[PDB]
This record gives sequence, C-alpha cells and structure tokens, in this order.
Amino acid sequence: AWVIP
Amino acid sequence: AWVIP
Amino acid sequence: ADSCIQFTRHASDVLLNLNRLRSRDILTDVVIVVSREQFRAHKTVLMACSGLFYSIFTDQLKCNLSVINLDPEINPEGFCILLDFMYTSRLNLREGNIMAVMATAMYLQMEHVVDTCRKFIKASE
Amino acid sequence: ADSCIQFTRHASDVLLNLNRLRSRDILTDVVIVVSREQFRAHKTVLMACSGLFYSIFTDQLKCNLSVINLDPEINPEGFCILLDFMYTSRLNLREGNIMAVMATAMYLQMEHVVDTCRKFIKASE
Ligand SMILES: C[C@@H](O)CCn1c(=O)n(C)c2ccc(Nc3ccnc(Cl)c3C#N)cc21
Ligand SMILES: C[C@@H](O)CCn1c(=O)n(C)c2ccc(Nc3ccnc(Cl)c3C#N)cc21
Repeated sequence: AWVIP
Repeated sequence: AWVIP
Repeated sequence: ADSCIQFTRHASDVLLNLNRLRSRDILTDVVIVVSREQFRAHKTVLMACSGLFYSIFTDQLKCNLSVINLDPEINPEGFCILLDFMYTSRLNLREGNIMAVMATAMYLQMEHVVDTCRKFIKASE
Repeated sequence: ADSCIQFTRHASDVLLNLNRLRSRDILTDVVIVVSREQFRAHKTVLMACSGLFYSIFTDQLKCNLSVINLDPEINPEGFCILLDFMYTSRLNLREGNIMAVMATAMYLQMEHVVDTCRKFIKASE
C-alpha cells in the first residue's frame, strides 16, 4: 503493498 | 513503456 | 514464450477502462443489493477482487442471477468504498469508516484490504 | 477522496484473475471468429483493450451478438498473440510474427502495440 498515490 | 519482464 | 516484452501500464489502463464502463453502466450484468442500496457491476471484476463473489459466480445456479442480496448487517457505504477499490486500486480509508470497511472486506473475503485495515487499527491502539 | 491509499499490485492481480477466468472459460460471453479459428473472451476486456471492440460492443445492435466474425485477411496467430497480450500485458513479438501482429493491432486499434511494432521494424531497417 500500500502506498500514498 | 515496454520492458523485458 | 519466455521472449515476451511487457507493457508496464497495461493492467492499470485496462482497470481504468473497466471503471469507465462501470461509470457509464456499459455491459454491467449484476446488481448488488445492500439494504436499501443498489450497486451495478461486472460479475468478472467482482470475482477477480473477492473470494465471496468468486464462490457465488462460479456456482452453477447463482452464476445466472442478475441480483445478489448481501447480508443485512453489511454497511452500504463500506460496500461502496470496496467496490470503488475493486475498480481503481484506491481505498478511501478514514477513521469514520474503517470499522465498516474492515467488516465488509472480511465478509467479501478481500485479504489485502483486511490486512491494511488491521494494520491501521493496530497503529491507533 | 484525495486521502485514498493505493494497492500497487491490484490492477495486475485483477488482470491475472480475468486471464484465469478466460483459461477456465468462466463467464466468457463472446466468440471471436478469425477464419477457421474461434476464440472465447470477455466483451469487457476486449473493449478495454481495443478501439475496434470498444466501437463494436457499444453499438446498440452488435452489443447483443455472441459471435463476431473478423475480416478474413486477419491472421489467427496474430489475433491469438494480441488476445494473450490483452489478458496479460505480455506481447510475444518475434521476427516471424511481427508483420501479422502489427497488421492485426492496426485493425483492432491497439495504439501501444502498433507503436512498439513500428519501433522494432524500424530497428531492423
Ligand atoms: C485481486 C486480489 O486482491 C485478490 C482478491 N481475492 C481475495 O482476497 N481472495 C480471498 C480471493 C479469492 C478468489 C479470487 N478470485 C479468483 C481466484 C482464483 N482464480 C480466479 Cl479465476 C479468480 C477470479 N476471478 C480473488 C480473491
Ligand atoms: C488499454 C490501452 O492499451 C488502450 C487500448 N485502446 C486503444 O489503443 N484504443 C485506440 C482504444 C480505444 C478505446 C478503448 N476503450 C475504451 C475507451 C474509452 N472508454 C472506455 Cl470505457 C473504453 C473501454 N472499455 C481502448 C483503447
């Protein structure tokens, strides 16, 4: 996996 | 885009 | 062949187009009912994203239904957020919806969503 | 919301599952006929990957057909390679198939495939 897009 | 996977 | 080339952005471009088809209600083939609230979708995308829908639409009798009613305990907002995640890879997780999102992801059998929900809850304890 | 988190591998995981549905012939809803040769697929994936299929399946009459016959000049191997690319992001481009793949991608209106085919041909001149 999870990221800040 | 195109790459060698 | 082991000599294939690969277009990096292809999978994301396909998903974007499937979400545009959903927005425009094109070739949607099922209505998911969550209490009062109806959501139109593509059976293939739902199966690709959820262990629950994969079990439902591979069943010889349920594969033919055009309406699926979810358990009345399921929150329509939680379902809506998960349906958007299925079609976009983006999860709108907020303090005010995380419990409902996690309970809905457990029901829908979406393993990766459940794991991130658990991590965010554990950080808030 | 602008506060979403994103699962990086989601789009690729969805595409992998759609290709597993195709392999198992699950919820496929169209047969593409290329000369002697029949290919089963999902209309949504074909529309998501091709300007030709997007035009076909958004037409009020053709959206209902369960069989689509392609122009007899289209090579079935070229179509097969492009159908695999649609469901996997991997293109099996070889000296012996590049002309047929490019002609098929031009017909199917797959812009990114046409561009790489052109680049590989230009390098061989
Ligand atoms: C996309 C990724 O996040 C995985 C989502 N997901 C989960 O979490 N479970 C438990 C699934 C269980 C099943 C599936 N769906 C499939 C699994 C096997 N083969 C095929 Cl063809 C499909 C389809 N369609 C997705 C699941
Ligand atoms: C996936 C990526 O490589 C693009 C593939 N492709 C091309 O090359 N053309 C010309 C397309 C022309 C159209 C499409 N498909 C769509 C375009 C607009 N809106 C929606 Cl909802 C879809 C669908 N489904 C894909 C095309």
